[PDB]
Amino acid sequence: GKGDPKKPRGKMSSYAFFVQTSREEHKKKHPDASVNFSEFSKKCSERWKTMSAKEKGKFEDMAKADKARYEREMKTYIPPKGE
Repeated sequence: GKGDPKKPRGKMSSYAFFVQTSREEHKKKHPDASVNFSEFSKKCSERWKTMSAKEKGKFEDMAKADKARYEREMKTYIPPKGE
């Protein structure tokens, strides 16, 4: 219960960006994992912290690009009067 309609969720970091990328790649051979985000990322992490800043570099650029989208989305969010 932490995902309101169209509401952002804190621009992902460079690692998390590589995880969502590892996810799609893991979706190619993990029907039983289901990825409950408590057993998968643990694995991607061991697959990210290993790469070089070069690879994690373009991902740093992506997370940075998302950083701009996060601020650009607030220009249309604004919830109602709480109720």
